[PDB]
Amino acid sequence: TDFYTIKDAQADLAIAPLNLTVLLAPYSTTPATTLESPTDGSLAIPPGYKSVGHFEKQAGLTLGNEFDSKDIEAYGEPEPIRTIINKRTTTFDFAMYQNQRNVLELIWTQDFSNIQPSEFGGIVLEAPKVPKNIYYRAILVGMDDRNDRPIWLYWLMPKVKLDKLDNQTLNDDNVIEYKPTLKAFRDDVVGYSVAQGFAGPGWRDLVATAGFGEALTALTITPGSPTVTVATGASHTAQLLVEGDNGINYTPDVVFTSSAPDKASVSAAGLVTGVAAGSATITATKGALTATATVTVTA
Amino acid sequence: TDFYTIKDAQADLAIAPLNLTVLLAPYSTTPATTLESPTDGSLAIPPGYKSVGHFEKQAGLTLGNEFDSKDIEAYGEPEPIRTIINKRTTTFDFAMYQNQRNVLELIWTQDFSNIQPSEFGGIVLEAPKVPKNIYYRAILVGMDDRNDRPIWLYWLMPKVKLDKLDNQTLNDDNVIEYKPTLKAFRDDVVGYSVAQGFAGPGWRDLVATAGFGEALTALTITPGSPTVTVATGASHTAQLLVEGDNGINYTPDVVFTSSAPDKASVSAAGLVTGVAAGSATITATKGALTATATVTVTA
Amino acid sequence: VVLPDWYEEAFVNVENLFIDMFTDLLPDYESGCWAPDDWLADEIEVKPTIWFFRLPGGRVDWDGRKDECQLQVMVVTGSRDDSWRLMDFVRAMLLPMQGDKYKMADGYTAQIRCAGEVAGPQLLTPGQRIDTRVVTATFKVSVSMKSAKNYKQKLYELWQALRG
Amino acid sequence: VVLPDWYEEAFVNVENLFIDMFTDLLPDYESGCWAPDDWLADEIEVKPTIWFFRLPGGRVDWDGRKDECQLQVMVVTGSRDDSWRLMDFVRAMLLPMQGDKYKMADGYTAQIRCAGEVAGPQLLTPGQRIDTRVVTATFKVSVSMKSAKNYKQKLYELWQALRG
Amino acid sequence: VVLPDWYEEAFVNVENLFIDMFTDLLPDYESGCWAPDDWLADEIEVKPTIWFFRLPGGRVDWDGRKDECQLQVMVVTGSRDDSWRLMDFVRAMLLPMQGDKYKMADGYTAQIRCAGEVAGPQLLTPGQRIDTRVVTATFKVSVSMKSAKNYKQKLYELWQALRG
Repeated sequence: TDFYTIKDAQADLAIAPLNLTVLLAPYSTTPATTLESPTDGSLAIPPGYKSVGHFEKQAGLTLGNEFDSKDIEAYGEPEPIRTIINKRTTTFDFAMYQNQRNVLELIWTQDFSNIQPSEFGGIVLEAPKVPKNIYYRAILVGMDDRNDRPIWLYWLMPKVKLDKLDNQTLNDDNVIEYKPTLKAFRDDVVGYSVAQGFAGPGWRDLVATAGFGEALTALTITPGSPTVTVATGASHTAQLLVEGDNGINYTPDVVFTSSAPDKASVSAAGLVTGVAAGSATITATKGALTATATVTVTA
Repeated sequence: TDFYTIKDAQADLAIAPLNLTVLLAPYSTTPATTLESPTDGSLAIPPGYKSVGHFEKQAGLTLGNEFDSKDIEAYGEPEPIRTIINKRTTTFDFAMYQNQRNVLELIWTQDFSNIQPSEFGGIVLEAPKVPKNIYYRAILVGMDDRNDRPIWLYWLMPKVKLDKLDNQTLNDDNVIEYKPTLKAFRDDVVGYSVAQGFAGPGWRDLVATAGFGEALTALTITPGSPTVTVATGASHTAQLLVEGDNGINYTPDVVFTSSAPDKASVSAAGLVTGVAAGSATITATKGALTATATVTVTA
Repeated sequence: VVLPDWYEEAFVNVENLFIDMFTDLLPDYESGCWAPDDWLADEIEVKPTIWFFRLPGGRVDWDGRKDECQLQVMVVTGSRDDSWRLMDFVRAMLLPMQGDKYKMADGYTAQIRCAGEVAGPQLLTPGQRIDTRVVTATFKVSVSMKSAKNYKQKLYELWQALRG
Repeated sequence: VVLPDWYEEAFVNVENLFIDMFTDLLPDYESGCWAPDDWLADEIEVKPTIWFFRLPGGRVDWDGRKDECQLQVMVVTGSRDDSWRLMDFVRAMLLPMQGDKYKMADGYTAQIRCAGEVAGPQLLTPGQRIDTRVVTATFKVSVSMKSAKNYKQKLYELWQALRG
Repeated sequence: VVLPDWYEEAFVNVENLFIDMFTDLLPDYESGCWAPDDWLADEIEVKPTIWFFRLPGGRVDWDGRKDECQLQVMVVTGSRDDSWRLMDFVRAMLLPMQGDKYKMADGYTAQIRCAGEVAGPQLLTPGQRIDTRVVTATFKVSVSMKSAKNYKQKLYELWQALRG
């Protein structure tokens, strides 16, 4: 039969991160549960997230999720029954090129806030007398682009600290390489340690294909018969919002066509201003689904 | 003498799997003892078997069957007498490209059913507070094609769980690689842990050559003297079924030739409708064996 | 055609597979493994043609029922954009081939295992042909064998009959 | 243009991306992948031109949605200093390219992953052209794929319709 | 000279560095990277000249602010002993170069990191030129970059202005 269908080798939603900008924040900064702003559809970050800089290009980041389990058997069983798992530590190591405030703070485990540059620029980076176990907020967001709607993926973690610093070579063939591995810890005020998040306008196109939620099969414009005043009044302009069967907005991607531009014209932004009093029909399609809406315009 | 005969180097039934589509099912799904539908001869799977996606092409799956034994000797014996074996764990690791529901569920050991995509597509993959040892149903079926009759082989296993997750590299030279190894466990309601199964119409050709059962040396059409009505009645059409000495049907492959098409004509499907009343002779051959059947047609 | 009857065939002739499947896909544009005189008659306007020429590279194992060859893809047409889009179509029809079947007019249906890539497209400079645009690329195509049974027996009895 | 409708495109044609982006950046200086007759008409004074010719090197994986090619950069002009500064500008615009987008007139916007370097500048000796100064460099440019969906289905139904 | 103002320069042009520093060291003996007609006018008696021609070899990393090239040293003069002593002087001035600064007439001062050696002296046979003695050697010279800031921004706003 059609074994390719049951294979389900889509080979289209396999996103590959490109810009692994590792955001660092102090412990005082409140961690954010999402990397997307629920007001427009773009990316927003709370204040305090400062990028580490540029990471290794030829090698890149090597994230490792070590698993440690245990077997229990005391009554003569050929196989381990109830195989429990104890440790699920996640470690990742990335190289560094630039020497800025956050990088030195992370590599020396200090708070270089009271330090001040001298009158001639002379500075000293002091190792602590007692090594403080300062915790940091780490954000590991990747990038993938599909036309004008990219794919945003990130490795959310609200607690991380130094685990081991590898030996660095500062010879005359490469720049100084700071590649310390960090083991992710578990936070208490939020209840999660490592989180995988997908965002971006492009992810909306393939969220149904990925199997999350339900498939997009129905759509309807929420304003049934909106009324807009011809004059520049309070209700002169109106905003449309089409809702699908998956409970996700489809405004920024689905375009709206006004069959009667004389009465009211709707652009891609979904604005409903109205040119002349009357009734108009608006059709919204993206690539396969057609939805019809009726807009009434009066003075 | 003829040492090639005693070598028995057939070199023809050595099948190589091509499409290693790993089917994943939840624990609630009832495992199936076979991957073939005993009604037509094609492949059928019970609902709940969802393909993981696409696996690594350059490396592929590396299944390992580790064996652990023990030796007993207490009376001064030069060799270990009664060498018992204790562990026969089977482990297999395969890489993954796509990021869909089943892959994320397997890699994070959670049940992302209560989760719902946000109004802007924002989602979070939450690691469990306590790592649940959720078990999965795994089907590892391969593919090999010989003319129009392919060869189906599968690695049936009704219990599997995560064993270890290897470190993944997400640098700018390849897509994210999820290659976790899974150790097969032993199921209780069915009594088997790992099963090897061969199916497909092509396997019928070489099942005798493989030594399973007995060699195909006899054949006979089960309907001796079938009677078909000329008019469109209840018994207007009849279905033939030739049975060999191995107790296996040979209908889809053996072709039937009607020596008297005026009375009754039999196609490759074995249909017996009858054109005119009388007696007809049908000969069934595949490549070496000839079987004769007599069909009586009357109004 | 005086080959012995006990031997039918050994391999699949994967280039014949490819030329036949491309001709069947788009009969309007001819494809083959030679240079027909009719095509060479007109050069300012040329019917787009796909050429497959066998190149060395890749081992073979009779035991594993696996064969591979570095078959190259060469496309010639009257426009660079047309050549590039035809090469893109060929690459889309060849690279994502993992266990795919296709039947020949001989009777057997071949099985393509994997079609790799060795060298990228080559925009060869116009030499003998000036107006025509040619792009050359090499593919690592692996195909299965039709019949892998050994012919030790018949050779042995022929030797015994001839000398003993 | 008689390609099947169910197939739209496979790859990006990264050299078209590069020539279009360079023409858009500085429209005064023309750039392309050929040798126009108008440019060859005058040789003592030549408009600086950037040429991109595809060269072999680099694998490709359909599963990973990654493509790479050893596209070379060749600049020709009437002064050695002008060629050197143009090559420096090209390297400044190409080497620091890590996840960068640019849109074509076709409609899709390409994504350049990483543009490496293989061979340094090549001040070729003046052969057929004497006054013009030419510098050749090779770049390892990796680009993403537009659509990576497989076309097994349509080929299978076409085969079934043709033979069965 | 119609290059955009927001871009100043990318690389150092290390061969210009070397020719300028050699001309400044000994102004009596001219050095360069070309073949002036005045020098070619007289061949029985030739002013000793040092020629630097860029050759392939060596990678480059923008993140590390490191650049390298296999720049070769070719010396031509009227005596074998003079050529040998000039090559020895060049090697004395080049091999022990570890973090050395030198300023150009443009305004910036370059930084030579390390000048390696690949191939030894090559006493080329007298071909077109008979009386002149020529010795060829190749050096692996690594130089730092002037400015390594990325130009993603301006390209992005130019793209946004052109299309959106």
